[PDB]
Amino acid sequence: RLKLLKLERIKDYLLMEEEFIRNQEQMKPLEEKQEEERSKVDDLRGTPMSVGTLEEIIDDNHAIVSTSVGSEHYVSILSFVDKDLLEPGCSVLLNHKVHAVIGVLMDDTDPLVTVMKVEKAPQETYADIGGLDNQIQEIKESVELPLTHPEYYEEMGIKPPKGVILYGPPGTGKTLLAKAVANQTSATFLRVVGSELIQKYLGDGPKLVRELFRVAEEHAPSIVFIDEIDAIGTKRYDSNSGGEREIQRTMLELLNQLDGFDSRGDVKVIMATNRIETLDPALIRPGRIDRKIEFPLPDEKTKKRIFQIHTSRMTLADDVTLDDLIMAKDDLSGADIKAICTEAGLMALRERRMKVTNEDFKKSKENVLYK
Amino acid sequence: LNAKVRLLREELQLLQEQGSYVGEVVRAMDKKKVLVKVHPEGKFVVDVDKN
Ligand SMILES: Nc1ncnc2c1ncn2[C@@H]1O[C@H](COP(=O)(O)OP(=O)(O)O)[C@@H](O)[C@H]1O
Ligand SMILES: [Mg+2]
Repeated sequence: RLKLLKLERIKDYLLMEEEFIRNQEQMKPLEEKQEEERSKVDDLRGTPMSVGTLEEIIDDNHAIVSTSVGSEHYVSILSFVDKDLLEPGCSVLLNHKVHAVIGVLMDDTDPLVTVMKVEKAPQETYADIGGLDNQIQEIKESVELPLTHPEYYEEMGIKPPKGVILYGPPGTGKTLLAKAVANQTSATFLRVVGSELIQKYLGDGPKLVRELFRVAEEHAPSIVFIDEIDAIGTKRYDSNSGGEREIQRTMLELLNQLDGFDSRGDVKVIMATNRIETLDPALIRPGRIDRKIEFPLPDEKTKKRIFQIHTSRMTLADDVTLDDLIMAKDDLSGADIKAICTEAGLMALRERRMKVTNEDFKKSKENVLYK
Repeated sequence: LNAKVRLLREELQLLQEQGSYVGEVVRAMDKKKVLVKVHPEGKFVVDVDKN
């Protein structure tokens, strides 16, 4: 029935508009002359030396416009304006004589977006993610199909999970999975790290946090990748030393942004943590964050897969066998495997033989092992 | 020489006209208008002539 409604009215649109508008176009005149008349009349409306800054808007036809000299002057707007683009703080155009609001133009914003959004589609995709099928499917359930198929949730009733934590040892492809989600999803992923929000002075950290959240909401319904936060806050302590008190304030602002009084758009939060037991018990509150995911060290088969995917762009030798590296039943993250591959390649390059060797990979193993 | 001296007389005569401001172009758009900064005072748009 709903399909019938939409189809019926849609055909109505096509017929109405196309036929009548094409009749008028066949009798094209009475349109171009009026358009040129109107454009020249707008030009006649003073366009000398002109600019304006919008401090605020009183109501329709009336607003306050300030100039670089502080020419705060209140003026009655000219309806010729585009209207509805008059956000406070917008750069308005003002007649030289009457300071009439006739145009607005910014076409330039803070490059925070261009700084915190770099390589939106990194070289790593889910093909580059060797293994972790369960985690991949769960994160997709949490993030993508809510966005790529906003039909199932809508028809069944619930809204999707908001915050998703990925917790595990230091290096298990957390940033890799974030990058792959960014690349596969059309939304404007946002990279964020925990070592920059710790600002020098009070209020700076929460201010940039709120600005980051607002940017995420505005520019795109996308993901925000909050990396390590345990260096932030670590629950709400007795709140004695000023720095930690301020950082606790920063987490509380984060908590309000994660789920506050007003509302929240279609922006999903993805946390990445080395350790989770120490995080604020309240922050992970099930209402806010759900689908905490183990990202453990790869097993032997996952290690095989990771070596293979890393080395796909690595012409291994016939003698080079990638099983002596799976031999080691110790801590070898995906980053560790990448380091092993890179070290083997670099050592082969140093010893001048174009083709890597099993001994080179062995030495890479010993020299990549830390403990 | 006559041209030199005529030039001088006119130069005196019509130097009463005011000069011009130096502005930094910031952006351009349709021939009708182009943006420019007029130091020290703020940034504006100007209706360019037929140059
Ligand atoms: N399926 C996978 N699981 C874990 N790590 C992987 C996988 N595929 C590749 N990697 C490697 O893991 C590294 C990224 O790990 P990372 O996300 O930085 O861990 P952490 O964020 O915990 O430090 C990359 O160098 C990548 O080559
Ligand atoms: Mg990572």
